[PDB]
Amino acid sequence: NLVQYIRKQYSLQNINNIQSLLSTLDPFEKTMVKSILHTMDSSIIPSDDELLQLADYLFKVEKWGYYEIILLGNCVRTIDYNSVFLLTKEMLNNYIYSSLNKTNKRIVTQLAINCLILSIDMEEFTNCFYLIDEIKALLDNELNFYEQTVFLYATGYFEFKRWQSTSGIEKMKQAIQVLDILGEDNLKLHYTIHFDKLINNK
Amino acid sequence: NLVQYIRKQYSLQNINNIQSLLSTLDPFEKTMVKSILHTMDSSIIPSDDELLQLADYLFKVEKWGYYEIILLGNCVRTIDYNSVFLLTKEMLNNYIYSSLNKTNKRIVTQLAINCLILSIDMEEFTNCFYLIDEIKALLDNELNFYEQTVFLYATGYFEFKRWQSTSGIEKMKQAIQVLDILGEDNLKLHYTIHFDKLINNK
Repeated sequence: NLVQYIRKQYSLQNINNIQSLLSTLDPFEKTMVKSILHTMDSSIIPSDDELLQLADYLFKVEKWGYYEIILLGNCVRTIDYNSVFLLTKEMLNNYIYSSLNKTNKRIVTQLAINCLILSIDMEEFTNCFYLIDEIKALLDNELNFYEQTVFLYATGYFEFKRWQSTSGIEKMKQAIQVLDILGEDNLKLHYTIHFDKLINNK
Repeated sequence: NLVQYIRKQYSLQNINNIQSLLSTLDPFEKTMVKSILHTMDSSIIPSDDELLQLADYLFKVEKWGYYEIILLGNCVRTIDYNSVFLLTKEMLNNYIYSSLNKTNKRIVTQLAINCLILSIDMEEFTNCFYLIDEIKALLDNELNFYEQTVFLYATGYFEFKRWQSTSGIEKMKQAIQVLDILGEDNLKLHYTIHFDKLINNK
């Protein structure tokens, strides 16, 4: 109920089914939804005013809980990048977590990695350096192998787009191999095509 | 405080430091501690009476929370196997979890896998078949890559000890490769030596 019907229908790729929830929610959950459909139907756009309002809310949030983290993470590619990076930078320093429930640590790590991928896309390499050290501390002495695999690919992506280095190639191919070994075919194929485009477009 | 000083001192291998807590606790946390030191000092043995009392408590536990799961998991190799398997079988069917906090799902999965490794050790192959299907359901449509890697090695271990099959060899070597790729050197080396003994002793 929380966000289950979100990703449940995202599994089936039924656009018109949670598009049905434009008319329950709040305005922030309404924009979080709209930016998700921007990935499905590339013309369902949350325009700036509803994005600037959620971004302003997150800017004055003092403590980041599950509510704020899921809201930001779902709109990392619709809120303007300059705000997303600052909000990510603030979420990293103010997310609520103790040692029983580390669920907030996971999705914060997944968010920081997704923002790192976006930072590589925008060629914000100074911001990539910051996020790389923040993610390594989130992963260190933890057993978050999924985030470690995505972070390894993102590290190779950063090293490739910046230098076309052989080392960045190997990191990306090693992360794909982890997904291959663990039977994660859908993730492996999406990361393979992303890798194919990188080398086959230069 | 909960179990931090347990694994914190376990990182430093300081035996005499949480051995200091035999004289805070309850009798169940006292036996959970004692069986942990049985891995360090192989003569610090929790004798049967304190093990049968915790095992009896877990047998009548109606709902398995973080308390019961951590108690069983730390004594899977000191409580008699016949009880450990039945308790694992009951924990799988009665562990408390909802969709925000899936921490109980993780350590239940890690427990079931550790009991699977012990079941392979005891040549309880009928019990291995049961645990394999239970772990696959716990992992399915989840992103628990660490448990997936350990479960893959355990699957290859089961297939090797039962048939010395080439397929079991590959699964174990692939799980070691995941640990190698993700920089998990300590886990990779422990799993490598375990793998070395399997093939170099037949």
